[PDB]
Amino acid sequence: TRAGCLIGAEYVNNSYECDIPIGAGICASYQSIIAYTMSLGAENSVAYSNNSIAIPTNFTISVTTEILPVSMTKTSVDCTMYICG
Amino acid sequence: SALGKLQDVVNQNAQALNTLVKQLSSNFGAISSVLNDILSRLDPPEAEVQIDRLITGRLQSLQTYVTQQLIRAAEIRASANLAAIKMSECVLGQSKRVDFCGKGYHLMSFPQSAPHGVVFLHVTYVPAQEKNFTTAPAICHDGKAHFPREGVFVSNGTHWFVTQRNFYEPQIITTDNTFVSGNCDVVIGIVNNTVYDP
Amino acid sequence: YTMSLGAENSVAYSNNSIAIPTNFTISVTTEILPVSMTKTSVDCTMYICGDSTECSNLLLQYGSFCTQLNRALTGIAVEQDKNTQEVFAQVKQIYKTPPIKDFGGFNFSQILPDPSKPSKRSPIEDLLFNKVTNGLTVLPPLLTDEMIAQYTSALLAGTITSGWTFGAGPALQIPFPMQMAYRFNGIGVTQNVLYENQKLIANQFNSAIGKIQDSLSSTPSALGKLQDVVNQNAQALNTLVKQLSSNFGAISSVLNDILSRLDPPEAEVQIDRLITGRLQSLQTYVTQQLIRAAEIRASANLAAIKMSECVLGQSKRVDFCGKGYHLMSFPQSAPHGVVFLHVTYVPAQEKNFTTAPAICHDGKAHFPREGVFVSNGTHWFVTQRNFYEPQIITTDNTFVSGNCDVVIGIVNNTVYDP
Amino acid sequence: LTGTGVLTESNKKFLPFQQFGRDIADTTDAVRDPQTLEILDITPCSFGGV
Ligand SMILES: *[C@@H]1O[C@H](CO)[C@@H](O[C@@H]2O[C@H](CO)[C@@H](O)[C@H](O)[C@H]2NC(C)=O)[C@H](O)[C@H]1NC(C)=O
Ligand SMILES: *[C@@H]1O[C@H](CO)[C@@H](O[C@@H]2O[C@H](CO)[C@@H](O)[C@H](O)[C@H]2NC(C)=O)[C@H](O)[C@H]1NC(C)=O
Ligand SMILES: *[C@@H]1O[C@H](CO)[C@@H](O[C@@H]2O[C@H](CO)[C@@H](O)[C@H](O)[C@H]2NC(C)=O)[C@H](O)[C@H]1NC(C)=O
Ligand SMILES: *[C@@H]1O[C@H](CO)[C@@H](O[C@@H]2O[C@H](CO)[C@@H](O)[C@H](O)[C@H]2NC(C)=O)[C@H](O)[C@H]1NC(C)=O
Ligand SMILES: *[C@@H]1O[C@H](CO)[C@@H](O[C@@H]2O[C@H](CO)[C@@H](O)[C@H](O)[C@H]2NC(C)=O)[C@H](O)[C@H]1NC(C)=O
Ligand SMILES: *[C@@H]1O[C@H](CO)[C@@H](O[C@@H]2O[C@H](CO)[C@@H](O)[C@H](O)[C@H]2NC(C)=O)[C@H](O)[C@H]1NC(C)=O
Ligand SMILES: *[C@@H]1O[C@H](CO)[C@@H](O[C@@H]2O[C@H](CO)[C@@H](O)[C@H](O)[C@H]2NC(C)=O)[C@H](O)[C@H]1NC(C)=O
Ligand SMILES: *[C@@H]1O[C@H](CO)[C@@H](O[C@@H]2O[C@H](CO)[C@@H](O)[C@H](O)[C@H]2NC(C)=O)[C@H](O)[C@H]1NC(C)=O
Ligand SMILES: *[C@@H]1O[C@H](CO)[C@@H](O[C@@H]2O[C@H](CO)[C@@H](O)[C@H](O)[C@H]2NC(C)=O)[C@H](O)[C@H]1NC(C)=O
Ligand SMILES: *[C@@H]1O[C@H](CO)[C@@H](O)[C@H](O)[C@H]1NC(C)=O
Ligand SMILES: *[C@@H]1O[C@H](CO)[C@@H](O)[C@H](O)[C@H]1NC(C)=O
Ligand SMILES: *[C@@H]1O[C@H](CO)[C@@H](O)[C@H](O)[C@H]1NC(C)=O
Repeated sequence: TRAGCLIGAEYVNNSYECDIPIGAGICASYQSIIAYTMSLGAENSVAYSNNSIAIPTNFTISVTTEILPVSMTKTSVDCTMYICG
Repeated sequence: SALGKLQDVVNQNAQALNTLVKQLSSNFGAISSVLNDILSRLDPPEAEVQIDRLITGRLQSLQTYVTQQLIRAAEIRASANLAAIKMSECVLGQSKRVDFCGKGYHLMSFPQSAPHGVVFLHVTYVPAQEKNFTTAPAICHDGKAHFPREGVFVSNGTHWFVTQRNFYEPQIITTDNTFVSGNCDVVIGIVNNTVYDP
Repeated sequence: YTMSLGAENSVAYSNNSIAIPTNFTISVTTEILPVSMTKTSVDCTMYICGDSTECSNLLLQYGSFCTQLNRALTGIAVEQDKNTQEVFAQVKQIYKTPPIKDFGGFNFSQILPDPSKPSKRSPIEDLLFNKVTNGLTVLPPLLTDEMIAQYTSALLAGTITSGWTFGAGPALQIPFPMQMAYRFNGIGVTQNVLYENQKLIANQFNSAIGKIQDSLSSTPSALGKLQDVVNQNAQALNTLVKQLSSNFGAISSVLNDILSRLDPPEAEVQIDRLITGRLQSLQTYVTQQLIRAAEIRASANLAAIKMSECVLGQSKRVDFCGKGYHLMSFPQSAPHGVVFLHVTYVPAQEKNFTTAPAICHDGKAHFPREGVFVSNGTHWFVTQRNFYEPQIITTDNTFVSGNCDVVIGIVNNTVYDP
Repeated sequence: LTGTGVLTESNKKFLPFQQFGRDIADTTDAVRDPQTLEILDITPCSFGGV
């Protein structure tokens, strides 16, 4: 690999989502451990034309989670007691 | 591992504290890493040298810990400012910013408290079950170019309708849902259809 | 000289005068945002001591300084790939433009990928990539330049062929003139203005993209942000390597010379001096890298927000996605960064008019439904606010509220009943 | 000039008095061999993280 020599992983020709990143586009996964070039996503070709439009006939109400840290643990390490007891 | 973002903060803080504690067991070139041993073994002239080495090492460790804590607290403050902005613009109102309050067209958000963090439940409207249509920029009727007031012109194959853009609801093209602007000779792709006058 | 803050401009304010644009300019502007740094790793023991073993034995007395430095650098290295992922991996489908590039006269050849080039980069991307140029290792980024360009091409294809629909769900195809008519509606301009001026808008857009390419090519200081990031990283690494030539108060800066000239009694203290100096240098470098990485993470978060709100949708936020009324934005991959091409609607060729808050007719006060009342000097019209399109004042483009006795400045006119 | 490295044949044209060669970061990357005057590139031994 461009990130270096890889031992113990068999380089398959398939492309999957990145499980364990190696570097330079190569990822590793356990199916035996395999190495592969990561797949950026399913290929899609939108049917564009100069007079065609796609209008949704239905909808899906989806709820997704976003987790954001707010605060850390408040510590106050006493310098004198730490250094000297 | 859904809550890995808060767990990372907790583990980073715990690991930093553990490293700070374990630095007390390094002698930093002194004869011992325990101050009591140096105090009980040597006279003040040499005990001063050993304690000076220990003080240098421990002060360096404390300064390093405080610097990483300051940088980490800056990151956490940035995250908290982002969370406050998300609270205001996603929970206290409906946001038009794309991908700021979930994936899709934001309807509302709900906050949920979490240990050392916040969890947002982003309710979004996701379009589904799309259908192909033939469309036109304008409708030519009686030498007038008609444009949709709010929606889009769609053809189901034989008839032309006007529907709202985000949900298929075909309606008869009328003078109430369309407006007139100019002639038919300017708009590229204008099609011929009747505009019903109620 | 005392600097000039700008040209003085006394706006012709009066209590009944308005300026309504009669034309417009489609302008494209570039925004450059750094996204990632160079991922560096340090063999701390190798940097301090090299190959000598008793130097590492002395370094063992300092505990876990090297482990903590390596942990910080590893965190920065993972953070760089995370930054790139948040900026560019904003879609899970790789969209492709159709083989026929019939977009109603609009020409995206300077930002679409060039099949002739082996790198599959756009001409603007190719130009951007051409402009930007002891125990220490440099780790390659997880995403290659080709894959970042593939993300960029997927985003471009999605926005060209589907507008903002692919960022909120399934990509819904729409003809590009109608997409830009939707974007015109998004800034308060009626879509007939676009349809009646489609060729002119397309020519203005193409000329603006060409001028963007020429401006980027001919200005060597336009990409100064990415070059500054690269130069800062290179200079920090060079400083770290050059710190090994300092003796830090010892007899020499080479451990081998001290070892071969002195016995362990004083060689130990000289090596300890070298160890503390080099460890201080390494700690300074790592702290500087942490601060720099925080700045780059802020820039990358901003770039991800720009991608989401300017490329995947039309933004109402003023000056967020360029100067003017934002229409759409196009991403372009750059070395260690992203370049946004912001397409904005700039009103031009404004004209003076006499305006009124309301029209008094039949003892009733009429207010515009979505426009503004203007007078060309003799007759009163209602026009949309961002483009001079005078229309006869009727009961369909106006609404009634009360009588004429309350509104200050209401003028008399006839409201035609169709 | 003690150290560890890989010595190869070098095409660098040393001046007739130069015994060592340093790069931008003042690390020795070429030495003139004293016994027979030949230029030997110093390439660092293959280190790296595991
Ligand atoms: C709209 O029509 C186009 C073409 O008529 C459809 O695109 C085809 O979809 C099928 C099945 O997904 C593929 O096998 C073809 O290769 C596609 N053709 C092209 C040119 O892309 C498209 O799926 C239709 N859209 C909907 C919502 O039905
Ligand atoms: C729109 O999609 C919903 C699903 O999200 C459809 O509701 C389903 O309808 C079928 C048959 O009527 C039922 O068997 C399912 O149980 C329904 N699902 C839910 C979640 O209610 C709905 O019919 C669709 N509407 C149209 C017009 O296609
Ligand atoms: C397109 O829509 C029109 C109107 O909704 C359809 O015309 C109707 O077809 C039904 C059954 O075929 C008749 O009972 C109605 O009388 C028709 N209405 C009119 C005004 O003609 C038409 O069939 C649709 N075409 C397609 C291909 O779906
Ligand atoms: C749409 O309608 C217009 C007007 O009814 C059509 O224009 C006429 O086309 C005929 C046939 O080519 C000519 O003989 C007339 O001179 C045209 N009149 C005008 C005013 O242009 C037009 O062809 C129609 N378009 C389509 C696609 O049917
Ligand atoms: C609208 O009218 C005003 C005044 O009638 C114009 O303002 C003048 O602009 C010229 C040119 O810069 C100045 O020399 C004058 O001093 C301005 N007068 C005032 C009172 O400000 C303004 O240019 C007109 N706007 C348009 C678009 O024609
Ligand atoms: C609005 O501005 C555009 C320029 O951006 C004008 O277009 C020019 O018109 C002149 C004369 O008609 C031509 O010689 C130029 O070649 C045109 N330039 C372009 C880029 O098309 C346009 O005429 C202006 N519109 C109004 C109503 O004044
Ligand atoms: C879109 O723009 C490109 C470049 O602006 C056009 O490519 C030029 O085409 C002419 C004639 O074919 C050549 O003489 C130029 O050398 C081309 N320039 C470049 C940079 O390739 C292209 O023709 C335009 N139109 C379309 C439909 O792609
Ligand atoms: C203000 O607008 C009115 C209506 O658009 C103008 O009146 C027209 O003027 C043109 C030529 O000046 C004539 O060909 C039309 O017959 C007039 N129509 C009507 C209904 O009077 C008027 O000239 C404009 N005034 C100014 C100062 O621009
Ligand atoms: C607008 O029209 C109204 C009514 O047509 C005018 O109001 C009248 O003005 C006359 C002359 O000043 C007075 O004698 C009446 O008492 C007014 N009647 C009311 C009900 O106010 C008004 O003056 C006109 N405004 C302008 C600027 O001409
Ligand atoms: C689409 O292009 C065809 C020619 O390829 C043309 O006849 C038709 O009018 C165009 N439609 C629109 C809406 O531009
Ligand atoms: C502007 O002020 C003048 C007095 O100077 C007044 O007569 C006129 O009605 C005012 N117009 C508006 C629209 O307020
Ligand atoms: C030095 O020794 C080498 C070894 O054989 C020999 O080739 C060379 O001629 C000697 N003299 C000089 C001046 O280098």
